[PDB]
Amino acid sequence: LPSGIELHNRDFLTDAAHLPDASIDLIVADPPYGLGKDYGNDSDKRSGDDFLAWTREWLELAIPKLKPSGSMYIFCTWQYAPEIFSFLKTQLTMVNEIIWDRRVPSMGGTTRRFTSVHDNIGFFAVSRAYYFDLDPVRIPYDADTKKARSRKLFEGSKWLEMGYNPKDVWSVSRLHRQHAERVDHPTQKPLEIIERMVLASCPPGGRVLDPFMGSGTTAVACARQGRDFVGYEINESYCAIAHERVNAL
Amino acid sequence: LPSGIELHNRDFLTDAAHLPDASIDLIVADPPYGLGKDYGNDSDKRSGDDFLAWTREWLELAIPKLKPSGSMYIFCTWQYAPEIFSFLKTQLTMVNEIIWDRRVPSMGGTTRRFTSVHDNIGFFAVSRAYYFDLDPVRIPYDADTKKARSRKLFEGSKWLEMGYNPKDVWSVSRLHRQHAERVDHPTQKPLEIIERMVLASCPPGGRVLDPFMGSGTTAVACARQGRDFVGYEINESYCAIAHERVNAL
DNA sequence: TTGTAAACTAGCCA
DNA sequence: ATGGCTAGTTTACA
DNA sequence: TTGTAAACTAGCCA
DNA sequence: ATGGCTAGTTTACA
Ligand SMILES: Nc1ncnc2c1ncn2[C@@H]1O[C@H](C[C@@H](N)CC[C@H](N)C(=O)O)[C@@H](O)[C@H]1O
Ligand SMILES: Nc1ncnc2c1ncn2[C@@H]1O[C@H](C[C@@H](N)CC[C@H](N)C(=O)O)[C@@H](O)[C@H]1O
Repeated sequence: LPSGIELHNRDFLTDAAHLPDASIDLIVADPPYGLGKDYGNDSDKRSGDDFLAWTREWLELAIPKLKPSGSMYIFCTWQYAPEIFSFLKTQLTMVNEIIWDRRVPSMGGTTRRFTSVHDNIGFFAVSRAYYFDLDPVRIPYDADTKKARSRKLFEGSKWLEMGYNPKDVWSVSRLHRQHAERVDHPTQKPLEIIERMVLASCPPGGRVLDPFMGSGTTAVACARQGRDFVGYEINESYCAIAHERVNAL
Repeated sequence: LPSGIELHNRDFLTDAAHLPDASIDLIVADPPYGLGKDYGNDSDKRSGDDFLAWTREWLELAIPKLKPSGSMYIFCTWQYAPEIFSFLKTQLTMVNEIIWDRRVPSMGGTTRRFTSVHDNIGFFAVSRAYYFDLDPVRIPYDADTKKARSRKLFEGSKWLEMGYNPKDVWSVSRLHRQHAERVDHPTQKPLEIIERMVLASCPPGGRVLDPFMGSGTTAVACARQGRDFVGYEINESYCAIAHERVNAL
């Protein structure tokens, strides 16, 4: 693996003390949602107050590892987002709530509620002096859309010439099983949304921590974009896929 | 004023006793977000624990008006949604977190966070037997998309033939000032999303309560779909606009 | 054009 | 306090 | 084709 | 403690 890519097949809650405090620039956290998925383990088989008690345990181990300029993105479901975000507001300050629109809805067969098509991403910061660089994540227009948005009043603006803010709603399809990026992990996140978080909230060459890296999407996003990565995954098969993914760029 | 459609220029919190308990099928609440808007009053000038205390007060008066099959939609901002939704889960059951993608982002000039393009709507129910009808709110395909979505496995299914679930993310654009639906209210909500709430969670002939009706968007929806309405608005100017919007049907 | 899986069925009845 | 019936659920990748 | 407003700037300094 | 000044922010209505 490259220099700052550290892939650890260890339980994060047992091996976090090994990680030095105030040593991480960004935490990309995609922990189990509490939704009953199979990760080769029972991490997602926890529910209710037991899941919320576990979430706080790992968070109180990860927050100290954050530099005074560090930030943190946390994925969760709406079923536990209000409580998770309420706790993290007493430990950090919330900069954004990012809604990942997965375009493809969750299946099941219900007709008594609207279908799940969104995950909740909480953007928190340690202090008001958090590192945020928008320019590498600006989305530039194409020729046609730039012509449709340009006015004499807007001419010369950075949103029109360089690119606009991704906003707090990111419409990106989930990865199909046959998608080129897809690997053998049940909850693989698109590289597009993870790379955006690293390029905007981790200073170039800084260290990013994925307490639960799964298949190493945050590692790939840190290999390219030149950022340092520390990742923990209990599953060995997942840790393997992670290496292969970082050993193919 | 049509029958069943009831408009009041009063404070909801003081006139709550006038509303019989367990008499309302659906509460469509668009309360002040706590963002500093000017409705001719200072109701949106409350903040922090002052706003959440007032939110929990009106919610404690509005909840016992829901009959056992009742439901409630409440708009808010991500800055207070975790706290608001955490309190309501202690009183009611959360069925859904609907994200309104307003398509058009909020303005200001920031480059230190992602821009706001979404409001949070909470779908809470009093009990597990809440009324919910999806057929009136199913979105039928057009000739081109149904051709792209149709497979022999899906042929005959309600979603492909009748229409799909609108999902928990609603991409409806905010109303431009020059839009023909736009009236002189600072935060008018599109009738498309209010009618969806009324058609899915209120039976025809049922009663809808809007404690902060504003320009009367819910009054217009209840009138056009055969639902009874009760609304409150401290601003007489907005109350007037609410009258014209209903009487123009 | 088409097969097919993707973080988030549920209400009855027994 | 608990299963197992049912009708039932979208999009976009290859 | 073009003007224009829409629930959610932010740090600095005289 | 307080404006004011700055560089700065998108779509889709008409
Ligand atoms: N204590 C733990 N330490 C490290 N990893 C864990 C722990 N508990 C669960 N995990 C793993 O955390 C992962 C959570 C996943 N949602 C990560 C997905 C990852 N972002 C991906 O794109 O593949 C699962 O694969 C679990 O096996
Ligand atoms: N105690 C109160 N009682 C009744 N109305 C109030 C109260 N406080 C604030 N309001 C009004 O509630 C409204 C909140 C608005 N978001 C309503 C918008 C409304 N949904 C519309 O589509 O026009 C404002 O117009 C307030 O003037």
